[PDB]
Amino acid sequence: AVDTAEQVYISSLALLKMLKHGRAGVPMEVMGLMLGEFVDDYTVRVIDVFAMPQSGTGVSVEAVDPVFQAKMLDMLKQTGRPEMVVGWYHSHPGFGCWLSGVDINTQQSFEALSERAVAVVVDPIQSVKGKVVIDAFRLINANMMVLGHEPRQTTSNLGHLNKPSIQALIHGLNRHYYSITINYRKNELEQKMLLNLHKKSWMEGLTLQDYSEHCKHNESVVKEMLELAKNYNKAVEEEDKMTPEQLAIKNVGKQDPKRHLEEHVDVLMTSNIVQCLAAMLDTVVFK
Amino acid sequence: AVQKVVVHPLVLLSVVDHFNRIGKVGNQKRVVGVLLGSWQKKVLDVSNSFAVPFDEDDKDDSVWFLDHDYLENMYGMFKKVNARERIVGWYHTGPKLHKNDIAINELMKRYCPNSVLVIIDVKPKDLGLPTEAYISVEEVHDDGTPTSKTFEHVTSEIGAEEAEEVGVEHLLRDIKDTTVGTLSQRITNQVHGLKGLNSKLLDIRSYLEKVATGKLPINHQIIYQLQDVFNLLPDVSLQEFVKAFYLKTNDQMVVVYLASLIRSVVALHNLINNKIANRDAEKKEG
Amino acid sequence: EEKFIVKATNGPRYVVGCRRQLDKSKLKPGTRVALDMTTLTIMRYLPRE
Amino acid sequence: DLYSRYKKLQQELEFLEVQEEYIKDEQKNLKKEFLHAQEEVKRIQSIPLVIGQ
Ligand SMILES: [Zn+2]
Repeated sequence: AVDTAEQVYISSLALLKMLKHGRAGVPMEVMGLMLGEFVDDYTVRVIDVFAMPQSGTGVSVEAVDPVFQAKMLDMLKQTGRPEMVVGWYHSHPGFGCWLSGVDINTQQSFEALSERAVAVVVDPIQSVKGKVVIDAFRLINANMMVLGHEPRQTTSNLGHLNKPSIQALIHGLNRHYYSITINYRKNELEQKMLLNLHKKSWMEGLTLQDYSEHCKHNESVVKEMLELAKNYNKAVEEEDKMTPEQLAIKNVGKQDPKRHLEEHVDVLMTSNIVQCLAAMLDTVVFK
Repeated sequence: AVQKVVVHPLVLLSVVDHFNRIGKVGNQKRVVGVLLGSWQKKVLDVSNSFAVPFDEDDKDDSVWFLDHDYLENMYGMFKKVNARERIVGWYHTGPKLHKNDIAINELMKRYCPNSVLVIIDVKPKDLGLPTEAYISVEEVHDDGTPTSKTFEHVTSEIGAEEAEEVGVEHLLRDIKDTTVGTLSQRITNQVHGLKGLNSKLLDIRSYLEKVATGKLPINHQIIYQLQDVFNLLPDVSLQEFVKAFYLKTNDQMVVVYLASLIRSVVALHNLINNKIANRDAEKKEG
Repeated sequence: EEKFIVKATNGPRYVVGCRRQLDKSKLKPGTRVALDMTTLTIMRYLPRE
Repeated sequence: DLYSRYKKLQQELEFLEVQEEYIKDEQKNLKKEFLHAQEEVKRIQSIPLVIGQ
């Protein structure tokens, strides 16, 4: 009878494998297996994550082929992957990320070997592309109903765990069903390689190709955006001619939610491209 | 045949995994990975890939170790779980193009279709684009050299379709989007000179070195087109472009009128509220 | 011209975009088309009968 | 007290002068976060949607 403060380490490997697995996450029930290494009691690290072939039965203990699982794990052991399995993941599209009776039964059957049994459910179908915040699931002991539910120390991270604060699943099904916090980790190779790779993904090949395209399109295509921009500017000034009457009568309170200022500032920002690229044309013409 | 290709960062982060699971053994050689993609459509799209045990020799370069059973098993299981992607080629992390690559690529030329080759760097110090698509096709040479495997550079782009942009943007939380305006433009206008300076300056040194101290003909025929394109701009006197400078300068005047006039419109609420608010707050404060 | 309104058979209406493969030939209104569950893209049209 | 107000006041000169580059950092960074969060809440609005009444 002892419990500690565990935290699931999530790198970019399992994240991207859950993003591609989420793209291939058909409404049919899918299967997955997570790997890693156990260094101590209250920490867990995942490194290897792969997918499993779909079946008509779906998420079940019968669909897990022991000769296929042990075969692929042996093929990973003969290679440079000396990590044991740490859990299994899946997707719950539509009906919510909660776990049914079959999922908790195969979880109870699959947790006999690993005491942790990390469970992660990705659902990018109804999740907006703004946030990709994911949550990890855990299994509580049925004999702990008499004592405290979760005697876990370090209650500070619960504020970070309160971000998924849906009012139906967390305390709608919190009985015998809790969760755990999730953190990330990034070394210098992922920071410089992935940062420079993303900056290059938003940059050009030689970085000097598409500059003259806009520098010379300022005289052909942008002129239409400047004339239309002046058409919207006049379309606002026609009301700005009527503004000094009300502003000259009431001067108390604001009724129009439009600011009429930041939009013109943005128009000036779009207009400053000519000024910023004029020096570019000066450098291309000069040398 | 193929004009452009699409390479997702998932395979390069899989190379980051290749550099992660080394184990500090001290080898860090050119680990060859089996590149996967969609060869059906004219454009090439890499989704994911895997690895194969590859080991070379110290002295002899012609030594190469591949595996057919592991490739057919990973391709069989991966095709069973996802039949939308098949084998296309391979890729090595070595920064130098060795002669053994014709024998390494020749296997996937016989068994597999035309394989694309990608050379990257083991250290993320190269400012340029790390991915270069090199098609394995035989070209006829004019000087009379025998027909051999030629690696023609195919342009490449780094883009994500649906989710990898969200995952990368969430993991970074430091990079910025397009954000057209002052900073995203002036940063490019400041550092672009170094972006071309390190590449061109880094190339003209080995170029001028191999001009005088070079042997083993490197197809000097293309150098005539090199210096020819370099001489396609023979220091124009800018006489005819004066009117174009008058047009661009006239657009500059338009931007001046828009700035002065629009900012003059913005000064209304500030230069009015500063008075009517201060005088009323002062006369009504006490 | 790039984004138009669609009418599903079930009754609820939606709006979709334009795919880079297709052109504006079949994109004109008055022709029954098909949609996808993911991203609501357009694969091809559906001729009435 | 009379002559000590100069040298004692210099501490307030440095403590108030040091805030210049600080408020520069805040006014130059909080607008970058303003456009970050602004584009983050702006990109939520997607083209595929349902039309009600
Ligand atoms: Zn279901």
